[PDB]
Amino acid sequence: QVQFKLVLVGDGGTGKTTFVKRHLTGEFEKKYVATLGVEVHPLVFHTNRGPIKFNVWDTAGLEKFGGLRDGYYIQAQCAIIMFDVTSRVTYKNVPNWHRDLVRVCENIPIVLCGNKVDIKDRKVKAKSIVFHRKKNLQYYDISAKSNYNFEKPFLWLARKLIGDPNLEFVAMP
Amino acid sequence: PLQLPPLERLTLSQDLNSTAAPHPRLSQYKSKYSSLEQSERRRRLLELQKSKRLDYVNHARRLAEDDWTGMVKKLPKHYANQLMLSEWLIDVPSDLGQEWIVVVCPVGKRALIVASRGSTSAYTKSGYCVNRFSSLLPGGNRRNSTAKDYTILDCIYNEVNQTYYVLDVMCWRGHPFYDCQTDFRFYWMHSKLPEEEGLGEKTKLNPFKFVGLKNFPCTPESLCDVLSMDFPFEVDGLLFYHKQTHYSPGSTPLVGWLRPYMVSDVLGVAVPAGPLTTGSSHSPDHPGCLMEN
Amino acid sequence: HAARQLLDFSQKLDINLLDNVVNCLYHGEGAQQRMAQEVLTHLKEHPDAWTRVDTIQNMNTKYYGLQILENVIKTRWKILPRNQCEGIKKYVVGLIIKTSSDPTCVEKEKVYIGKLNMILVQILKQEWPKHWPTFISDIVGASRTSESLCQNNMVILKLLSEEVFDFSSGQITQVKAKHLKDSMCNEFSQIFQLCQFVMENSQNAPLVHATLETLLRFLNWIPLGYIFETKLISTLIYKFLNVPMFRNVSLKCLTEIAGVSVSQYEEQFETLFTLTMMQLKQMLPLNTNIRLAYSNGKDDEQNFIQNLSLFLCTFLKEHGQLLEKRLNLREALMEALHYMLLVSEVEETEIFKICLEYWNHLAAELYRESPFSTSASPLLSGSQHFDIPPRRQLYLTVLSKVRLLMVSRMAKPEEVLVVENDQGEVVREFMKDTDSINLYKNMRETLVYLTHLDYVDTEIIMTKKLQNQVNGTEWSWKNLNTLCWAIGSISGAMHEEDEKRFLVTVIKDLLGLCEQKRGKDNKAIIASNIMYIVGQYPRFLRAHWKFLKTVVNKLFEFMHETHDGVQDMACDTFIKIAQKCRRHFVQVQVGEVMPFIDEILNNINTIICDLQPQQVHTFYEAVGYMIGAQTDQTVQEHLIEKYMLLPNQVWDSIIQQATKNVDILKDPETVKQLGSILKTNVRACKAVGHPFVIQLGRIYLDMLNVYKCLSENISAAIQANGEMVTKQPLIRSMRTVKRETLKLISGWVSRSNDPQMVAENFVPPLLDAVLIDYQRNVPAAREPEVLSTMAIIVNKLGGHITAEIPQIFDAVFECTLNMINKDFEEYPEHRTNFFLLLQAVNSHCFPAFLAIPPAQFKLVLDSIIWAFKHTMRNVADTGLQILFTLLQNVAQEEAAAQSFYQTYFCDILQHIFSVVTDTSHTAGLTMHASILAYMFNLVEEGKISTPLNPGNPVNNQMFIQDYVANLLKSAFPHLQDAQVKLFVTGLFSLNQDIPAFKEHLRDFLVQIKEFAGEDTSDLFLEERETALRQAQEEKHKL
Ligand SMILES: Nc1nc2c(ncn2[C@@H]2O[C@H](COP(=O)(O)OP(=O)(O)OP(=O)(O)O)[C@@H](O)[C@H]2O)c(=O)[nH]1
Ligand SMILES: [Mg+2]
Repeated sequence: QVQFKLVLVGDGGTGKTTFVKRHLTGEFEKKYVATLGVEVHPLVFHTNRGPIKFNVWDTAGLEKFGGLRDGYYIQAQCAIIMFDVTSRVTYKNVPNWHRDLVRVCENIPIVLCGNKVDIKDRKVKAKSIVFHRKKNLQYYDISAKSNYNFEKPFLWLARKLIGDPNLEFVAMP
Repeated sequence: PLQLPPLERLTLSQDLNSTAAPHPRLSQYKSKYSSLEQSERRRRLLELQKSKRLDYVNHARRLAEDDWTGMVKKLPKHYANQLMLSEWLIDVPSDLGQEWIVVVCPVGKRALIVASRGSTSAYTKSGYCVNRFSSLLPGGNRRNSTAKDYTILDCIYNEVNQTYYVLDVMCWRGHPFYDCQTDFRFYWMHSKLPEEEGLGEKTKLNPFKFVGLKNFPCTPESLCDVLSMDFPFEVDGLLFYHKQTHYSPGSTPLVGWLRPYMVSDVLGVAVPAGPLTTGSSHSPDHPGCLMEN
Repeated sequence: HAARQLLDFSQKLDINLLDNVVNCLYHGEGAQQRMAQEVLTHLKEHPDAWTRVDTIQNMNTKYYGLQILENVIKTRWKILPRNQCEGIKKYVVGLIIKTSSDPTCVEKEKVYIGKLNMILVQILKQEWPKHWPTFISDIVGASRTSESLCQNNMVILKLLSEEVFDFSSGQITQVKAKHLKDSMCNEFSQIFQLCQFVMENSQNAPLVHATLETLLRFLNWIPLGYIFETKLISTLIYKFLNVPMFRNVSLKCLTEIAGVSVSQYEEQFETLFTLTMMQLKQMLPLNTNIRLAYSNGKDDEQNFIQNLSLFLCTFLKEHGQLLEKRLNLREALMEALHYMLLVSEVEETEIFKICLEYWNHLAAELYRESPFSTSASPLLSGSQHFDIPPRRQLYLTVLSKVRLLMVSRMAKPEEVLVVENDQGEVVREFMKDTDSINLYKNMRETLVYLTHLDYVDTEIIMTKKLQNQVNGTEWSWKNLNTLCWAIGSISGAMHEEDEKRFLVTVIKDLLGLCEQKRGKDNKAIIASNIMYIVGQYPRFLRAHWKFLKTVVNKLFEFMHETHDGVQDMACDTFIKIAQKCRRHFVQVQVGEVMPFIDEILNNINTIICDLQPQQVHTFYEAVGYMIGAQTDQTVQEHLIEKYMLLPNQVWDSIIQQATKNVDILKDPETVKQLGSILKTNVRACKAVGHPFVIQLGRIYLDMLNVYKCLSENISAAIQANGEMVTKQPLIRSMRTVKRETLKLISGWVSRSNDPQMVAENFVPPLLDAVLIDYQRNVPAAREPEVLSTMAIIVNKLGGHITAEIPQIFDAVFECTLNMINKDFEEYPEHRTNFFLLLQAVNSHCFPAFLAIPPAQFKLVLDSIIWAFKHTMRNVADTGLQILFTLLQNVAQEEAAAQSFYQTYFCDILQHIFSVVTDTSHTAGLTMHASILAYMFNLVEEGKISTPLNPGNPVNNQMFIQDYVANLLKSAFPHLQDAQVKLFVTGLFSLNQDIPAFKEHLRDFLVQIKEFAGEDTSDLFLEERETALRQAQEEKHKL
């Protein structure tokens, strides 16, 4: 059961860390404590074709807590760009994140995640989210606060990496 | 000049005279297709059908240990539809006064109580868990048998009195009672419930008081006294069990249901109590609790 | 081991650093300290830059070195000694040549190559035109001699193009970018010749593909002439599109060119289109199953389809308007419309979303041409009516296919999400604006458009679909759900009379299907759809009481159904129907002698006896809507009393027992009930509205007593055993009675309609019960919802509560402030809410901020500063909204106005600049600029007092510009006086154009990250200097 390197990027308060925590602990962090640099987090999902491991490189979104920014991406095998539907600014910067990333990783399965769908007053209508189209990225609507489409990003990346369009999570010991 | 769809015949089940719908004497007289007027013959066929082709010993265990690995026909495979349900009492039995019995039911929630592996759970007809808790039923508290000693009860939960009113019993101290005539089942209740330390009282190990529902004869003179009694709860309706019935989950004509008003006009009885059928400004709201402010 | 290697003057090695990097990328917990040291190495400078990149798992270590070098060029380049700059130029160009002429680029990953190239662009950014004049020419010549030194250059240009035209905004100042934009344009022909030459002659694939790629990034800005007045389009279509390993880049280029919003090249577009179509019909035959080609395809045959969606859609949506007028094209257009229909069958949400984007546009474009159906019956002389409008005529048969598409692929309307709330309480949530629901919305809209242009067609499509389920037996749950979803999505799109004929047939046969099908499995799926359909057509129910009656009763029966989901279905429908037919339940219908509600109320228990807790709430909410219809005071009151009779019994019961032993409000079971009773009370209130007051009043006081009982029980438990206790059954249960109590209180005042009566009766008891309780609670025990609950009431009551702000702010303000004044993390909810409250008070009760003493007021305003310094987007924004609003509230009272300016003006100004110059608050950019602009605009007249000591000598406008100039220059001493003076001057000239004001701010944020140095002066005064007065003179001109 081999693993993979997953780089997670986006603006601050996007919910990158919060998203990751939910997966491993099941808990939901209400507080916003910005990540300095990076925090590698191993995640495991059990599929019908053996266990799979993602090394989540939860990077920082803030500019002063940047780190060895573009330096973290090297040797990646898939990525997740994330923005907050409550802040358009975090969607208008997505192009900037996809930029740095592909200049380091020429061809790797990527996913775009619009987080915070649970918050009723959504400032980024779906009609506007079209960036993935011409860059051939996958997209999903997610919420770390409600587990909505919780496992979509990872399920999709698994399909691509294991070259199987029929992989399914099952959670078998 | 309008010809609208017969939505009335839309039905999920083939349950005759279901209590899910109003009496077959209100809607339309001979009602509809999955409704009968003759509860009689079917009763005799079902009681004659009485023999044992089903393994109730193995079922009680599955209920108690949540195991359905597989290893008049079949047993429902989960916590839904384990209760023996009644049809409206239409074909009033000829030998009612000496072969049937009536249990005055309270207003509340029908449930399946399952006490095993040190815990007690109550499910609804729908198999929906409504509460997990500790009880003084054999197998329902943390101080009990981890060696095949479980209990399965058919109850009605009343909120005001925080009491589970035991209506029947299909398994006690690890032994299935399904294969027993209601006659016996009821006796076993009012004989083994009061013989439990404080099963009928509220404590830390037994939050909910389990109280057994009385039953009475269905003789003409008896029904009269029943309809003028006082119960610890507000009356919902009446159940009519045929003394010789085993306990079979789902609908059956061997137990009937009627609301208190329906009795003294379906048989023939008095009608007082239950039959009665369903500077200076202004600031006006007063408190009973009464604390500081 | 520590292995800190900053030791500056130590003749430090490279074999060590080379080890840490390998750990930062491989090891584990070690990487924590590995990253923690390399992030620190960026202190002094980059003398290690040479020794490292020079010395050599090594490229990774060189990449690292490059970042340091990269930073130098973007930071201190301008103040470097000229000779040193040039030293790097050659050091990089050569380093590139070396490794770019390198025999094996890919292994020394394109990563190292790419970063190097990027650094060169980084350098060009800083001098390309002025000090690197021969650059553009040299790289061309170099490309024409070496194929290798050409391929990589095609990458150097692509990066330069992105950095100048695609990502300049924010990272480059406004005027410098224009100078670069020009420089690129003025010398692009030379480079175009190169690309062109390569395309027509170069046999090498990689070089070519990278030239097509560098071309795809050019079509974002290059003068149209190069596209339509050359052979560019012809080259791509004949030469590069037909071959596999180029079909994508080729198409993506064509797509970007097909999206030009111009009206000058009508001819080229026509040929571009018909030329592509030929290639398409040769490549992907018009008779192939595009779905299979996708289902059975890889990351090449799949992208092509997606790119085809984009190309076809983008083009028709733009120049498709002119594909109709011409006649020669009326053939390739049908072929194109055919592709979309095939593509639309691709099982892939993102592709299907693209196609739909077009269809919605088509059916919309033909709806404004004519919203009406064509007059069915032909003319008396047998000819054609012309009833058909000019354009729709061309799409007639394609439209029918699109209707079939919507009816076959209709998306799920509603999205149920089951998730347990922050209590362990399991529930069902309803999404509102997910992408999925948006898909549904668009489908519904397209089919609602098409049904108006020809509803007969729609009904025929749906009748054949429905029949095929019944006996055509293409029967399955998935399809049947889709057909009924589609049917319901068009509700109200027909004439009423047609709808009547439609509905009666549709469900009549579903009512037959449910009988032939055996097993409660199938019958439930069918019954639900029938119940969904009948739920979407209230218009029909409102005209046929008997049917409505029959429906409701059927739902009441289904409410004892034990088959999965049926009970959720039956409740959803019932609340739905009640909402939309509310009036029919409270008024006597023909054939009845008593309003239906009565039957319902005299039977609540027999109906809901088998429902679960939440379903019971949904049921109570449903009847609540009926109650809200009875406008007649007297009767509505009796209805309400009996409506709440069942829940009241439990309440009254629990209450009397609490008036004998208050240890009962500590009982797990009775607390579970108090929760559910309240929850029931909350829903009834949501539907009944104001009139519900008769109920609230009946329990309001005691309910507060128990609330306070629990609130004091919880706080103690915490004070005695720390936060931990909150995380267990009983406490979480007691939290629930509190929260629902608050929901009920705020939930009613919201829909109340007699402010004063509300402020004189239902508000004072809140003080001691909820506020002073919140005060006395231990920090960990205070309910955040208390603040937000109060915020809502201020919004509603407004002026009627302005006199209680003193009493309120006392309890909550200071005590809450001390919970959120240590850092910016702890007690999130308390932060958010607290400021919603402060916002509200300031917004609807400003007078209060004047009543209180200057000492208290100050504490309030400084709290706002505290808000907009937050990194939590929402908290910081609320702070600006408040500050911006507050400034305006001050603009009113002439007297207490000047005082504010004399005391806080500069202080506030300083604080705003404090967060503007911080890289962490870039999302308040607009609000930031707004407030400043307003304050400066105010400076030119308003503030009519002395800010300085002297008096007249310094007009506020002078002291303020100098105060700001001082503050900025003092805070950023690396800036040259010219930089600052320019900035400060733009603050009074751009003071009437927020957008412009913004850019100005964004420019100053660029110059601070860079050491411009008194040396180099590559800014643009005279140019920009006057450019500010072009705006400064628009405020007094028009
Ligand atoms: N309502 C709501 N809030 C969320 C959701 N996801 C995250 N949040 C909140 O938003 C904030 C995001 O915090 P983080 O997960 O640390 O964001 P981040 O992407 O890691 O930020 P950086 O580490 O600086 O890059 C936290 O306060 C979360 O509580 C969500 O799905 N819904
Ligand atoms: Mg993070």
